[PDB]
Amino acid sequence: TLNLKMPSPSFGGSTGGWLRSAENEEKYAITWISKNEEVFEMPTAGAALMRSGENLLYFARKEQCLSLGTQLKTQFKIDNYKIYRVFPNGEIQYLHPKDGVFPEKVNEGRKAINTLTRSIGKNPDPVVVKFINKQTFE
Amino acid sequence: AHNVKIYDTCIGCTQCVRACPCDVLEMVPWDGCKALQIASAPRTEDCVGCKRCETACPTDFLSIRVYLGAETSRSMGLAY
Amino acid sequence: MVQKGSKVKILRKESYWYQEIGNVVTVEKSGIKYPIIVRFDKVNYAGVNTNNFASEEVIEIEAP
Amino acid sequence: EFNNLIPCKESKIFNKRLESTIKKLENKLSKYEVGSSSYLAIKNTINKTNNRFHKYMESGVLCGKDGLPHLIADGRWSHAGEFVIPSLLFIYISGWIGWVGRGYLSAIKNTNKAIENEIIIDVPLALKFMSSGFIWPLSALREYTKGDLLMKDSEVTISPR
Amino acid sequence: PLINGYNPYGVNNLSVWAWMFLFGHLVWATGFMFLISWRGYWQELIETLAWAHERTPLANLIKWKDKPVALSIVQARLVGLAHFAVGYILTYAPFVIASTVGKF
Amino acid sequence: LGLHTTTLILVKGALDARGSKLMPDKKDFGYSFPCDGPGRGGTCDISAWDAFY
Amino acid sequence: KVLIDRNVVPTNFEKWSKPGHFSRSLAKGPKTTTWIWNLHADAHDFDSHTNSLEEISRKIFSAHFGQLAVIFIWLSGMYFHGAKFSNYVAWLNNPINIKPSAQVVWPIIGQEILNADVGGGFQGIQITSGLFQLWRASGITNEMQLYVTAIGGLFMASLMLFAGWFHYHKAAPKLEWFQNVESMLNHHLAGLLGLGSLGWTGHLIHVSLPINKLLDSGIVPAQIPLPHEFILNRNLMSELYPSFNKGLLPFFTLNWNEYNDFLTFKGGLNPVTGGLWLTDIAHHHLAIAVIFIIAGHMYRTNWSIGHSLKEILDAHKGPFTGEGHRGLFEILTTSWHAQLAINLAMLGSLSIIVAHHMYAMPPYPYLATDYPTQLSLFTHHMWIGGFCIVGAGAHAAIFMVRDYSPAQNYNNLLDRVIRHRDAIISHLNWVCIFLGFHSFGLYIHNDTMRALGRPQDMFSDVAIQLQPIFAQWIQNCHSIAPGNTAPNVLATTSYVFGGDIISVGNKIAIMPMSLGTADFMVHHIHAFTIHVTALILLKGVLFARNSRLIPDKANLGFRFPCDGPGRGGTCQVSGWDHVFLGLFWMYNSLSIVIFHFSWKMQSDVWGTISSSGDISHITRGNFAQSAITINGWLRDFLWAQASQVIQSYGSSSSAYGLMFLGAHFVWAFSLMFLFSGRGYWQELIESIVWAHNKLKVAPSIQPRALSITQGRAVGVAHYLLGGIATTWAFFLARIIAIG
Amino acid sequence: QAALYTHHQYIAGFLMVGAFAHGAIFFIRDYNPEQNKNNVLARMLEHKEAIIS
Ligand code: CLA
Ligand code: CLA
Ligand code: CLA
Ligand code: CLA
Ligand code: CLA
Ligand SMILES: CCCCCCCCCCCCO[C@@H]1O[C@H](CO)[C@@H](O[C@H]2O[C@H](CO)[C@@H](O)[C@H](O)[C@H]2O)[C@H](O)[C@H]1O
Ligand SMILES: COC1=C(OC)C(=O)C(C/C=C(\C)CC/C=C(\C)CC/C=C(\C)CCC=C(C)C)=C(C)C1=O
Repeated sequence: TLNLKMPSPSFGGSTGGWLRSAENEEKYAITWISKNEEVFEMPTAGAALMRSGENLLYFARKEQCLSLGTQLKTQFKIDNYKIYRVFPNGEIQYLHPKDGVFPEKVNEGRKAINTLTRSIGKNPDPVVVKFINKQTFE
Repeated sequence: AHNVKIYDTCIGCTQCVRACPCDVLEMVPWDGCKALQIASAPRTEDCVGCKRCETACPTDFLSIRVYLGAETSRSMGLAY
Repeated sequence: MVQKGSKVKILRKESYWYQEIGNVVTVEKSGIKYPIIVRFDKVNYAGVNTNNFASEEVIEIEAP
Repeated sequence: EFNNLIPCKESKIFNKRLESTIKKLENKLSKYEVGSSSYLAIKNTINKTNNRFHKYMESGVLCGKDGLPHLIADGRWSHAGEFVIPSLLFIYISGWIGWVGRGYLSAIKNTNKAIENEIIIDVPLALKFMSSGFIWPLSALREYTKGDLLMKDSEVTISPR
Repeated sequence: PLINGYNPYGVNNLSVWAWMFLFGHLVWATGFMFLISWRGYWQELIETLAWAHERTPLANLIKWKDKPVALSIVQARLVGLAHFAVGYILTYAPFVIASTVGKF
Repeated sequence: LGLHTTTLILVKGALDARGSKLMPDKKDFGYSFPCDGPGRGGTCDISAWDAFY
Repeated sequence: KVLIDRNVVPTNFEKWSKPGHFSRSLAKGPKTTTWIWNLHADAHDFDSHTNSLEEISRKIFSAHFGQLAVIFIWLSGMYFHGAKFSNYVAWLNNPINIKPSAQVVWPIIGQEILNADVGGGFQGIQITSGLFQLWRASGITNEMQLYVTAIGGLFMASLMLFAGWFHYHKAAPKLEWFQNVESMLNHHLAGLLGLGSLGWTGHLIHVSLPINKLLDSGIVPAQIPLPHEFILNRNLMSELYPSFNKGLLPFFTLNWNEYNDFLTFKGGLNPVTGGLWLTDIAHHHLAIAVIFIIAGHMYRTNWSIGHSLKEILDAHKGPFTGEGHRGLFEILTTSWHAQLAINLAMLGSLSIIVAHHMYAMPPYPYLATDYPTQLSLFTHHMWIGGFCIVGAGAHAAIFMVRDYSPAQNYNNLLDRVIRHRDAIISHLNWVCIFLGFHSFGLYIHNDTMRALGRPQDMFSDVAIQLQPIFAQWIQNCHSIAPGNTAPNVLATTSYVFGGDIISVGNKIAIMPMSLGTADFMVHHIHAFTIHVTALILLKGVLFARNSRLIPDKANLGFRFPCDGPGRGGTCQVSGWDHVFLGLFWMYNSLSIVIFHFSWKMQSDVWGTISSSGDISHITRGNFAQSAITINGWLRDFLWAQASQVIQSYGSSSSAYGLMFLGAHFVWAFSLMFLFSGRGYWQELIESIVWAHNKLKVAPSIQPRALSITQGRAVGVAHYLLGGIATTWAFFLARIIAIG
Repeated sequence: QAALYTHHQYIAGFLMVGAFAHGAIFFIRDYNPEQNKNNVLARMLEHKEAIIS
């Protein structure tokens, strides 16, 4: 579960943050644990102060969360971050890391989606799928 | 959503997964290559179509391919 | 037999090096779908000079 | 034929061009003192102009109704100097440049410095090839008949079709 | 003759061609905007405009149904080419007409 | 010059419409598409539609 | 403290045959033609070569000596051409009726036609650099003095080249030396600017003043004493300026009013030469020298006295601006890009100020009625200014990508600017649309109304008036200021504001410039074009590191083509791409400025006066009624004034005809690069490579199409060269014929 | 006379570009290599580099 009452980094605010679409379509949350108070760069621009302990931020896009995640990992060696999608109705999907392990590391249990049992040069010609719903890359 | 496909020339280097800024891709077990893993695209609803994955792929021709398709708010990269 | 040090001609049409000659660097065990690693003098458009091929996709020119 | 043209020595328009050109230069000449550097410069232009017009008059180049030399490039030998002979000269020189350049390229490919010798020329090697260009037509012809000029179509890379 | 279709002293029947001639130049040059500047510049600019609209009192009563985005990469090429081609024809047509009318 | 060059661009367009060394699988992307991204050196204006343009 | 490391870098030619030695990426050598371009593009990007700030600083300092050497060679060349290949002396004797020339062409393939009839028995290219007027004001009266200055220039060049070598290879300063910003400022204010101005005052008083006074009285140059005669024989000076009888006693006793004969506050212009009074120029430089020498005692160096720059900055914070200027001192002592950004912005802005000030207060004798020189100097200095301003944007963006850190900028002014970048850019966007509509829109209204036969509905002086009343009011203040708010000044700073018509020969030097509707309209065009150029560059800087579209843009760097066709398409998001686009708008903006200048001066200022006093302007006052429509600019400016350049074949101005066409060609060629993309070109190259492979003549360095970014760079560089050189040829051909 | 010449030559120009545009579209959408093997159309593609160069 997320925990909506988790505290946030210290930040004076900006105009780069989320707009109406975050309220009535979807927004994203990233949480992490830091050992110490530390300044980091907001993906919406500006310096913010990481609390020691738990940290919660909301963003409009998944890419903003992951961008921050990459910064946490690279600059601060924090790899305990979690990303969630938050709907207006209150529902919460956990997104990343999906199964506990980062996607770049092989993990048993995962199943191949969107793989093909051929090389790219063995796709059929467009004319063959003319007047049917198939694609050449299906 | 954009279509992302992984072809059987993949050598399981992981570079596409590392390149992806939207967490569309992941490595799954496989027998077909020495690395014993293949790239997978389980979350193409989050794919923005930036093609950083293809830039990263070392094989000739590519083992990962992005076919740009039906646009959504997600795919267009809108924060409004 | 293709083996380390063989000169091979490439028969994969989508290859940058289609119809060109490369040097076999290693041949992988068995079960690997593309076990023949070949190195080339020319870099492709991505800047790489090595690729993995199947036996069907290459033909030997010189012996070693 | 060429009834619309006339020899430039028979052309009244071509002669008037000389007169008017010189008349302008002599007006320019009158603004300067005899013996001055400016005066001598204008005199040299007058002499050079006269030489040019007289040279064309004595050549048998044809003139249009504009009173300007028009060149015939259909192959007839009475106008060979206007295009055919320049053409042979160009082909001989350009073929030389191409042939010696092709020879150098091939020589360095048979070394470990195939790339280095493209940006930092092996000047002795280059001069050897450059010196050998004078019989490029025969060289090229023999290379063609030997089957050394061209690669086979199956040995050159192509894209999908 | 063309560029004197209108001037400070008055107008003649080439006035319309004079105006069209300038219209052609304007349309042609507007084409260069789409051909030279490419999409990403504009998408970032439109984001700031979406921001301003939502944060302006009174105005932010009114809401778009379609999210504003910059034209596509291919769309820009096509719109640029359209302006270039229309401008080409609307420049040359008045010139070819007014040049001849003006002379004869 | 104009006839030959216009023809060059259009013929190169048609004969490379299905694929090239830079994009061997171009027929899978269709007549008109923006590009194939900045990888492999960059691929702006690679489609057969771009040849028309 | 002087801190140096000795014998750092050996001097040999080993690395000269190792191209790209300076970069890890390039040192391995080419596999592809892309490498050849990268070598040149990366040669002076020193911070991409190494992470060491000390190493970067040393290369820069040494490169600067290299630049100074090049400038001395160029300067030396100008003096030498003056001495050897010019009509300077003839012009000195008769400056109203001789055109300056200091370039002569060799007689090959008929090009000697370019040696124009400039007078003084001389034939050569007419120059527009203003060198002759400069040299006259300096008191140079013969070719020997030019020769010796040329030689001194070659000596200085060699000395700069030695210092560059020495301070890189032999005695390279440590980083701590470069970061002595307090000491640098003290020396550049008091030493470079202060003593420079004092030294020049010395020249002015002892050399320029007497020689020019004798020239203007009508003494023949050859009959004037040499400069040292005035120094050794004080009586020669005291004849011209009696206060020299009193010597230096007035100076030390503060009876400075005794020197009011050679230190003046006249204003206006010398009536003989049409230039500023040299006695005013002398006093200007003395005053400036004093202020600068005082200014250079502000900062603390090796003693207790003076300010810390850091302390000043840290104190300036208020309730709207968080931590204020905290952290800026660290930025400006660790980032060369941050320094370059400021210094380019100011140097460029200054060049533009020089353009305006020099036309309206012409400082040299016989400058004002040398119309080719006036037009050339204004135009040249405007362009230099524009390019520098765009550079400021480039280096501000490079700083944001490479040198900015959040930890250094927590709640300071820089942090707070980027935290409301959407508010800034949205408002600037709006002001640009507003200005565009209410400036350019007025011209379109006017074109439409005049085409429709409704002149009474136009915005014009004789219909709906838009008077620039504020500018008109300022003109009036400046015209009445002498003897009022400036009681001890005798005449206006400039006759451009009002007052007399000054004429030299029968040519107008300067006269009042009336401002009406046409002036109101074109001023709002300038406001518009400058705001748009600012928009593009500011946006580049504020969004260099990230945006809503690309959250990790900084990781992609300053110069990258895009982030792929996704998110709708992301071409030209980088900071570099904003500079690219900003160059076109700077070009657009400055083109209209120089066109405004050219037309306004010809219509309303330059021309002839009769003895009766009847002014005849070059284009006869057509600006007011013609410059209020686009058709008027097309017809009465471009079409009408292009007659000179377009009819130049077969004359000494034929070079300008050729350059005009050549420049149109280069401009059009640029469009091949700007409108196309490399995917097309790389495919074409594949077929051509096939033919070379077939004939066994393919290179081992594989041909590639230019990078996406290089395509853009090549495009804008040809667009600017072609565009600017077209105007150059247009302007020179015209002004040399009629002026 | 001037209007009519210019009108028809411009129309012709557009038609020629369209002809080639539709030729490219044909190669992507409608061309079947299998069913054209070694005919005059397939042999154009076989020497496309010779044509283009
Ligand atoms: C030895 C060098 C050499 C040779 C034999 C050729 C030969 C050819 N070129 Mg290639 N070419 C070259 C260099 C060379 N090229 C270079 C350096 C470039 C880059 C500008 C090109 C770019 C080029 C293009 C774009 C095209 C050709 C084409 C061709 C073919 C037709 C003729 C032509 O159009 O030339 C035109 C080439 C030029 C005008 C480029 C200038 C050639 C330079 C001056 C030669 C350089 C010489 C070299 C420095 C000498 C060093 C030797 C020394 C060290 C001993 C012909 C096979 C055409 C083709 O494919 O037809 C089927 C074609 O479209 N070439
Ligand atoms: C003539 C050529 C042309 C024109 C008209 C434009 C117009 C514009 N450019 Mg563009 N630009 C151009 C060439 C041109 N550009 C080129 C070649 C480049 C490549 C370098 C660019 C690159 C570029 C950049 C990077 C930017 C601009 C921006 C702008 C906008 C500035 C704001 C403004 O003035 O709004 C007012 C609009 C005008 C003055 C246009 C004409 C208005 C007409 C005369 C009045 C209205 C007529 C009426 C309502 C018509 C109704 C008819 C209908 C009902 C049938 C403006 C829309 C900037 C921007 O967006 O600013 C916010 C911006 O950042 N341009
Ligand atoms: C006199 C002999 C000399 C020699 C043998 C060296 C040798 C060296 N220098 Mg040194 N240096 C010298 C003089 C010399 N330098 C001078 C006079 C200066 C002051 C500018 C320097 C300042 C300097 C710097 C700042 C650096 C070096 C470096 C080096 C090393 C690399 C040089 C290289 O590969 O680029 C060869 C480059 C060239 C031959 C091009 C130079 C172009 C000159 C400077 C300007 C040309 C004028 C103008 C732009 C021409 C325009 C033409 C027009 C068409 C536009 C090498 C050990 C570099 C290094 O990495 O050392 C560790 C380095 O960073 N040098
Ligand atoms: C009085 C002291 C003094 C003077 C006159 C200068 C002058 C200069 N410095 Mg500064 N500098 C100084 C002290 C001084 N510096 C100190 C103490 C530091 C350490 C804190 C620096 C650190 C520094 C750096 C890091 C750099 C400079 C640079 C410059 C040049 C800027 C470009 C320019 O304006 O060209 C104007 C050109 C001239 C005035 C012609 C050349 C002048 C020569 C060098 C002699 C001037 C002094 C001499 C004693 C006067 C002779 C008088 C005569 C009657 C005998 C300029 C030559 C830049 C540069 O270009 O370096 C090469 C640069 O990068 N300086
Ligand atoms: C004091 C002034 C100054 C200084 C010291 C610098 C220094 C630098 N600039 Mg900055 N910049 C400046 C002014 C300056 N710039 C101005 C005025 C502009 C606006 C145009 C810029 C815009 C700019 C951009 C967009 C970029 C830089 C970059 C750089 C860095 C690398 C430059 C390089 O390696 O190119 C080597 C030099 C060349 C390849 C020369 C190209 C010559 C061009 C095409 C013009 C030549 C035309 C000529 C005058 C006329 C015709 C010539 C004839 C032969 C036909 C270097 C730190 C680059 C960087 O990445 O920094 C991190 C970068 O991308 N600058
Ligand atoms: C004086 C001017 C004469 C009039 C103009 C006519 C000029 C004609 C000259 C072209 C010469 C043909 O050149 C020759 O072409 C044929 C067919 O493409 C190629 O011939 C070969 O191509 C491939 C192998 O490479 C195979 O299909 C087959 O073995 C053969 O057809 C040769 O590699 C080439 O040398
Ligand atoms: C999107 O815009 C474009 C591209 O991609 C971004 C391109 O790539 C090209 C094609 C241009 C290229 C490849 C550059 C041309 C360079 C030259 C002439 C080759 C240099 C060769 C030499 C130095 C050797 C010659 C030797 C001597 C003469 C001594 C064009 C036109 C373009 O519009």
